[PDB]
Amino acid sequence: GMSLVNRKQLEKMANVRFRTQEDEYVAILDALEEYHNMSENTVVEKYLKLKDINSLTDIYIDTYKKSGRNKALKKFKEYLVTEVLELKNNNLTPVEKNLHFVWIGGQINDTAINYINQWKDVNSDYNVNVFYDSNAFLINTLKKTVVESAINDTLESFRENLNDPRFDYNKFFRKRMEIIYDKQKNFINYYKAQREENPELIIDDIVKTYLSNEYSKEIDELNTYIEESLNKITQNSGNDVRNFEEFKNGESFNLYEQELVERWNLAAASDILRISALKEIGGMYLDVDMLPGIQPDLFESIEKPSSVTVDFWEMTKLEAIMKYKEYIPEYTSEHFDMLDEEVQSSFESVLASKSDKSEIFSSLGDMEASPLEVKIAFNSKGIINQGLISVKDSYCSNLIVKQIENRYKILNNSLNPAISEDNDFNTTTNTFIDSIMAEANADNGRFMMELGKYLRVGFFPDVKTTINLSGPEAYAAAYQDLLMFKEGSMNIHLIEADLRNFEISKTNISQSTEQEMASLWSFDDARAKAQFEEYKRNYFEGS
Amino acid sequence: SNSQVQLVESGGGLVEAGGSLRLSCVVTGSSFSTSTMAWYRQPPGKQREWVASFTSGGAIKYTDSVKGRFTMSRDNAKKMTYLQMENLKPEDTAVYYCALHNAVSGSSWGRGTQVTVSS
Repeated sequence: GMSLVNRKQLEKMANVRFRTQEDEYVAILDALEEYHNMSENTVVEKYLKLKDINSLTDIYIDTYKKSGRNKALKKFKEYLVTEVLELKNNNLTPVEKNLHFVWIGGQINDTAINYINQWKDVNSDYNVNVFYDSNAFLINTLKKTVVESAINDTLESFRENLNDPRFDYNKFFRKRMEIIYDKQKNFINYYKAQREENPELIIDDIVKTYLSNEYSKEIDELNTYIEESLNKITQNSGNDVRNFEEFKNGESFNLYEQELVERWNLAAASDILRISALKEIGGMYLDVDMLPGIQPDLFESIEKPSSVTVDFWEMTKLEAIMKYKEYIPEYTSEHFDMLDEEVQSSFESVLASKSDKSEIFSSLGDMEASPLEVKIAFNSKGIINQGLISVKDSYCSNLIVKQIENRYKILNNSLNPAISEDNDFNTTTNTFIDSIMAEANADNGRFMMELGKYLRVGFFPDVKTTINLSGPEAYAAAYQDLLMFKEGSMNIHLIEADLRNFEISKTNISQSTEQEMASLWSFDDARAKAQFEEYKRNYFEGS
Repeated sequence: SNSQVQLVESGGGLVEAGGSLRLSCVVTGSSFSTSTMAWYRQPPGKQREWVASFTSGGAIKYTDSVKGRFTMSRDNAKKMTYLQMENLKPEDTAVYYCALHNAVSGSSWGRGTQVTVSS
């Protein structure tokens, strides 16, 4: 029977002859009995009761480390976990009909708009938010300007050493960062001084003057870009972060601004915003490179040739749609054009027999989920926060937000003092890592390892800090928090099968899109070497 | 190479040994302020050689044979670079070219300006 054991059942299994019932044991039985009388309570209340039961059980095992009932109580703890999943699957509430996209730090491009429009076209019953920051359209411009200039400065120092094997990609990225870090410090010191002098100044005011003073950019041209950026986003369901009061007043806002203003990491700032948006409003978050799910039975008459993978086939399906329906102009066909004419004709025939977009892409419709959960997309590498589904104020959305805040607290506790010493990049790194390592233990070891690379994020190969800070790891940790009836998990022991309990159905997203499959590029050593080599070729052309 | 960037060098000619000469280069396009500017020269019979560079970060370098004699400058507002040559020697005779170097948007070169030093 799937239902959680009752008091009498627990008494039997946790029975030890000749042992009196301790106060700590009775407490468990009492709470278990209370749980079974809670049929009229809310899901969250039921969960909190289960949490209390687990806590009381842990207190017993810790108090009487030798007790004969520990074996049975450990089995009981397993039953509690199963009950959480049962509670999750059996009590569903409607998901608010909102689609959330995020595009901050610069002008939204046409490709993003075209993808978003696909969702709009088949989900007319959904409100669409494309979150942007009206104060910070120039952050990407700033980063690109600083980085490009730094690349060019660095390569000039390589001029007489191009055949020297010591002047490798490693040296390049190291030397480049010395310059980038110095500029980042210069900028943030300027930002802080400007804010002190005139608190009415917004990010873009300070950035544009900085760009004019430091890199001879024209304020007039930057003003035009801001205007064009604002107009483009507001005409495409723009939702300004600067009007998101709950976000601005919460404990995540300073983390958002840390990433936006100090680190110029738009991906990380997006990570922080998206889950706060989902928590506060409810609905479905999507990356702008996701497309609506294909109708399940659309291509059932076409079977896959043996000379191609599932990933090749999935990409081909979308490319066929875009070739013959032209929903997105300029969509690739490189995978479709590799097929035999017999199957290309098979695609053309199927799609010709279809009239409306609603016959090709499915609609999200009435969705429901547990008040406990956030659902997440999966790819071949595991969970990925490119797709999220949650009811407003779901327990897990709260757990995820808290995971991210706690991770940043650990980071900033060591990072801020390190930075404040006002040394160069390498010295700051060493100070920071030494500080982080002093707080490392068996529980947080792998996490702390990645944290130590924070300042390298986006500028060096083999850096996974973001996923550990604001990305998938924080989500896995929240799921562990839920299933282990705790908060602040650092050591992820959950595996795929555990996480699949929270998966978004494959029918609800097309993940194998042109934009996505191009962004599965991983910045590893090989990629870094190739990038260095491309930079050198461009830079030294002529002689 | 970046086709949207053009460079026009000027100021070359015939000059006496020990004399001074200033070359100029005007640059078009929008990459000047984030690029490195460089001067080169191709002496008769020999391959083109590097002379001087001035990075967008403000670093100046010179080839050894020219140190103490040549002065390179750059002006982001005017999008111009200059090579001031002093105490000119016969071995300085060459076609002098200017280049904008950019790893991101690409590099562009001028067609050069000839300098002949008498002796």
